[PDB]
Amino acid sequence: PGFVGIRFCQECNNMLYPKEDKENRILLYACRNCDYQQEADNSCIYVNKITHEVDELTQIIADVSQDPTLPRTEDHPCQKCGHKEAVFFQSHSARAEDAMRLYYVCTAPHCGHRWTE
Amino acid sequence: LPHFIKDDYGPESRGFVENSYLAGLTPTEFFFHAMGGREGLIDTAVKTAE
Amino acid sequence: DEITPDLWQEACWIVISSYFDEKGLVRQQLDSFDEFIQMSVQRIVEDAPPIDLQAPPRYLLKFEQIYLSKPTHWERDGAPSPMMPNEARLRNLTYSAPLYVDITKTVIKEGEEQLQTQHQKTFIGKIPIMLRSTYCLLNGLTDRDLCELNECPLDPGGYFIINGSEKVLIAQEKMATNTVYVFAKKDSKYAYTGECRSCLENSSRPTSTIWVSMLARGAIGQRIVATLPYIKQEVPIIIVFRALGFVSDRDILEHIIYDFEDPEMMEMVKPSLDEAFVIQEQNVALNFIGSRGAKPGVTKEKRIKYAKEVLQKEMLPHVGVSDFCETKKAYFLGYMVHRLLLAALGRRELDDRDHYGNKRLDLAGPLLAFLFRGMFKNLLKEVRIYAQKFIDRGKDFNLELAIKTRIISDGLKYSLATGNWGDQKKAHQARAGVSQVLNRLTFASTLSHLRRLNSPIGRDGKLAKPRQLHNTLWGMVCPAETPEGHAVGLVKNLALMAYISVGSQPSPILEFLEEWSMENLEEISPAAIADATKIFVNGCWVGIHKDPEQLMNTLRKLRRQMDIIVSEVSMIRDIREREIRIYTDAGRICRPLLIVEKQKLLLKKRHIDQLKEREYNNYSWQDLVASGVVEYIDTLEEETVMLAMTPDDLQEKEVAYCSTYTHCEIHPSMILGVCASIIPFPDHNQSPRNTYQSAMGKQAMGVYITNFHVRMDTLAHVLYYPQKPLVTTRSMEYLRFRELPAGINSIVAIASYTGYNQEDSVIMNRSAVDRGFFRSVFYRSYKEQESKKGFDQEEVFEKPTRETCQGMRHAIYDKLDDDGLIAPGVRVSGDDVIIGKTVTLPRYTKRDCSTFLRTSETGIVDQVMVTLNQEGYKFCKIRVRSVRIPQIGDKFASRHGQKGTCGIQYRQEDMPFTCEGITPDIIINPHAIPSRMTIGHLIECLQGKVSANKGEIGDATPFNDAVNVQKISNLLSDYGYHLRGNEVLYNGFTGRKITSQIFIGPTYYQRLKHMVDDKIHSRARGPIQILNRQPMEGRSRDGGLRFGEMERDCQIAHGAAQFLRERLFEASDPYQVHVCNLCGIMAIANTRTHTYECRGCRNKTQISLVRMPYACKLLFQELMSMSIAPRMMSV
Amino acid sequence: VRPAVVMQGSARNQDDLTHKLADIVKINNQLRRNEQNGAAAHVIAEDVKLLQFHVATMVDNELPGLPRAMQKSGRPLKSLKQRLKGKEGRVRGNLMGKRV
DNA sequence: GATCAAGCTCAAGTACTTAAGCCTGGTCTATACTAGTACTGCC
Ligand SMILES: [Zn+2]
Ligand SMILES: [Zn+2]
Ligand SMILES: [Zn+2]
Repeated sequence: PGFVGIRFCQECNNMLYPKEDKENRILLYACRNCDYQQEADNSCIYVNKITHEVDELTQIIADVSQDPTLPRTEDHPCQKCGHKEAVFFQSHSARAEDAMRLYYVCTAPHCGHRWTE
Repeated sequence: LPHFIKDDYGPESRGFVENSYLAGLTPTEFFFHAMGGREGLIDTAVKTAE
Repeated sequence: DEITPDLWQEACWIVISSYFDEKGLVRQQLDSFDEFIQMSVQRIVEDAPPIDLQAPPRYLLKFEQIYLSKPTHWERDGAPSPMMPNEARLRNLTYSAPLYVDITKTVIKEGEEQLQTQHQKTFIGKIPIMLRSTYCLLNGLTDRDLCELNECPLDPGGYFIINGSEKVLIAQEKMATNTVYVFAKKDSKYAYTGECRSCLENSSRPTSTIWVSMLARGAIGQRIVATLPYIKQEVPIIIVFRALGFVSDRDILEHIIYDFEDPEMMEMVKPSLDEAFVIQEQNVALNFIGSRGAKPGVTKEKRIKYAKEVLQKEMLPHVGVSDFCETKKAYFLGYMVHRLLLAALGRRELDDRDHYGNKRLDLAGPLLAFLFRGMFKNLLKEVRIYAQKFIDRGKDFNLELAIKTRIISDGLKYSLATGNWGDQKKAHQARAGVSQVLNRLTFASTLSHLRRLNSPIGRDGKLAKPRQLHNTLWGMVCPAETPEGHAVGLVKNLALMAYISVGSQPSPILEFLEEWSMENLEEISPAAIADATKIFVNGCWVGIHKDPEQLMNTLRKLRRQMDIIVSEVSMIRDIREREIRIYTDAGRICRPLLIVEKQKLLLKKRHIDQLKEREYNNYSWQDLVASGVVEYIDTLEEETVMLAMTPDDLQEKEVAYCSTYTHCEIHPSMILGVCASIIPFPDHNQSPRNTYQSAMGKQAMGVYITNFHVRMDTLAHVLYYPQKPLVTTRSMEYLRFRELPAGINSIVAIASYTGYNQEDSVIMNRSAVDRGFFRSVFYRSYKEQESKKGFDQEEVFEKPTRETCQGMRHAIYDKLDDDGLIAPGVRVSGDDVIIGKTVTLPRYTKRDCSTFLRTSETGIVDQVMVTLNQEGYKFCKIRVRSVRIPQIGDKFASRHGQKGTCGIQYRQEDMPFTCEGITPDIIINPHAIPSRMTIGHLIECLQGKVSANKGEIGDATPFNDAVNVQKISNLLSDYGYHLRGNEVLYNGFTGRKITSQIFIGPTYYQRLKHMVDDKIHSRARGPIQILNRQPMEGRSRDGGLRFGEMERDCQIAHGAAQFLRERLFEASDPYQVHVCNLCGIMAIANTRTHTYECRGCRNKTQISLVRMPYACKLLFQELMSMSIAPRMMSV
Repeated sequence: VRPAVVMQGSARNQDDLTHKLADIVKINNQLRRNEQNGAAAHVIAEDVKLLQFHVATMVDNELPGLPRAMQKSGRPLKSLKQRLKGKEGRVRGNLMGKRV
């Protein structure tokens, strides 16, 4: 499914609101300021992920490997480059109760590989 | 404390004083014990009014 | 090259000694006042606007420079003379220096008639000077010069003298400014609130607080609003952005959300957009703001202008108040909304209000600067009104007569005298508690007071969160030193190596950042903010960067090289959020730490060598910091710092814990404060005990200062024979406790003897007391002056006489001299007269207003001093001396919270004794040890027995693995004693051995100012108050004890009604009134002429006597004053 | 109920109630003359408003919205209500519990 | 029989009262503008 992104007008750069062509019964994104219209391409106008199926690997960034306060381990090498050393940390993010899962990052420079056991 | 690492839930990091008074408390243990003492002092100085 | 573990214990303490030999103990106070005098005052003078006044001719009155001379005093003859602090303490003067400002008045009328007039060094006011500061006369003087000047070389300074009273400014805590803090209140209409107390870098002290909240989910979505200053109604963020000139919604999102690839962010910001879309122009948005503004929008034009200037001046002033900065304000408000969204989506943690990295300490510098700003504003106001009402008459005006120097002078004097921090009239907007009287009871008390902190949370608050010892107080504040009353956790004390930053200008840092690859905030495109790292300077978002790793490495190298970045500057690189917060603000509590590069310390052995020969090679702590071996780390950077407790942690272990340390502790005992550093083996006691000791060390007698014979203090306790503790911590050498000790090493025996020490009590040796054990002297100073307030009545010192004076008490006045002052060496008892003062009246023509001794004092006159006060009237100070021998009831306390009163005093013949003739000076009850867990007390007694038998000073440094109980026991077994300190004792009454071998040894005890002679009180029909005929309040007034409500309730439970009546009626305020039997109102009775009548009822026969308390009669009269008719119906 | 005690010197200091009654009598006399002689009634109005504020602040100073009756140093007066409001008052401070 | 008006009930918002006891010391106490009030040189 995936979320639904905002579409902006090309004249005033304002947000396009969803609307239907009553005669043709087709979804359009029309501007609430000027008279611009666009033919929708997703057909979905709203998506709310209540279960919050978020992959924290996307929130993690390679720069976290430069943190000296994080623990390092040699037992989990990096699969993308083979580097042995890697930092590991918890999610520590709200809305994630099962935060005891460990997320690893490769300490090698220019690799920044992220993964999870 | 800054002496520990992030996401450290070990007894020492979380304030488990493994030393006895006679043995002496390591500085971190001392600080955590001071925290607990603070808690007791506040409770004693607060309950009175109510 | 590397310091080996065996040499580390000496090297770290060498470094610590160099630190305290260079900085000192009150360095934060001295540096704050210095920075205030060099920078704050001059900046406030430049920051004041030139007052343009015109009838045509006009005048600008621009100030340009300041000059602060040394402290001086002008007598009535007017000759400027140098005033010493001792002279101020004696004459009750104010140790202040005059402030001379250069003024330029330009006259511009017409016809090219322009001319400048310069008034050099115009006396604008007096500023009180902090003792030992740069401008103090005691600056740079040697210890011998101070001794010649009758000053104590150990006196740290850091305090003012107002009317001869030593005042010390307590550092006030406040939430950091110019930083965004996203909190979440559980019970409120808002889920998350991102606030920002904004303030100009170095001006406009009022911190315009701006809130950006999110409406609670409970409506289509969650709306974002902003509580702007000077507006009493919340406003959606979109209107604010459009009012700033960003009308396109795409531009708004580009300023708020930096990553359009975050559909969660778009979905979270959508409700506010959909809620505020009808407005699409800047003028409409500004009109909306002006319509919501506190000021009424009489006209849309004014309304719009009102807003425009609010959004330009009040909203986020730290970002900029000039014009064309709407882009900067928009970016900052966007970042604020971004922070609110990150908190709402949970990707970021809420900010902790107790994190001291988020707090700032307002020291004397910023406090005096705030007062000076407000008072200089009031001065320019008075000068404006004066010049206006003179030019209105069409004539020139003299600025010398316009400048009311009394404003600044009396203002600073009043604030530092009373503590009400603010205008003299604004006694409610001002916060009290600042500028307390310096405690001079002992040197430790003085130091702690000069290193005291204050949290303005309010003692009435019952929330424990601000009182809790937060983790961030490590190394910055003493975990033990805190009051145990209603201010637990609120009043704190700095740690030994803690230094509060003074402040610095960020201009050089900004220039360095621009010189590197940073891009300014207006030059970049919002597309570049996604991956780039944000860079803040003092909370102002300046720009972005691409390689923050090497940027931080460079900034750190510069700070470690004392380059453009000074050591007090903080540099925290948040990695998860991709930001680099740089701080130069003042009040940032920080401490020094040893840099660790690989897993090895930069403090090599050559450094210890140079610090050992510190007196020859002039290699000091400053050179050690400049060598890049030490670094000042603040609480906010400790989050990003990985400390190594000791060099042992840097070694390779069987399992590597960190292996990536970046800093190291100089010594863990530095986490303790001043009154806690004196505790031996504090790591062997329960923390409450260490807190009680930190609170009593300030109450212990000793030698509060060397020139105590010169100081005429109101209350002073001096111990006859102070001794340095046999069991000493390595921090006392820096507290100078060895030079001004506050106790005596006592041969204490922990035993049950005659049960006269039970329930936390002690038995003293009468023979030791007879030999001067804990004997002390109490000095009390009485001050008085002759005021010539008016020709009707004048006061004068003169021996009163019965035939001329009227109000002469029955005490004899023969002890006085004809001058009216008693002479030294004279024996004086309670109610005796010491200053014979008479005031002329309008038994005739003069009333006695002499100064008597406080009741039940019984001292001897130590000395008498006579001088002239500021007004040139005669002023006398009489210091009376009373020798206090320790007796039953006096409080004594060890250094472990083991406090107690002397239960009884047994003679040396009656006290127990060892096989040798050693009786214990004190006997304490063993029951005081188990519950309190003061194992440090027993270890102190053991190390003390070993020190006394070995001829050395035991090292009781808190965290020292080189000294344990087994080593101490072995050393004690080497001198022919039981290894555990026990010893066979013999009953002093019978000589029989005691079945249980008692524990005995030297322990350092202290005598506390709480004697029984100063607390014993009694009353039997003494004086009473005036409003209600009830006993007075206090021993000084011979007052009675209060029979409170709880006592009334207890006697009710006992059912003793006669007793309750005696206590509440017959023993307090028995009274009689006459009431009318008809209306029950108090009638008019005249027992002399036996006539009783009620004017209301016109009757004079139906009157009745009623026995009621006077307070009851007064209550009924107070009700009749409120038109209530309480009718006492006796039938 | 309002004893005029002498301060540290000899000048007789008046009680807070005395000062408030003095203000009340000042505005009362002013209004009485302004009604005895035609004063346009505008001043009469304003006078009655000020008299009401004085009478109110005499028995109760903690008026919500209205300014607190001030005295020397800017301190609020101790109204009759504050004299027996709670702790340290007449009822709890001098009748239920008192010095003995 | 349907619609409108009046009355009753419920929910939300605003304002007012209380925050342990008793006990010991200390310090500090309105400017600010003003008119009159006397002095005192100046003539
Ligand atoms: Zn459009
Ligand atoms: Zn890798
Ligand atoms: Zn009657």
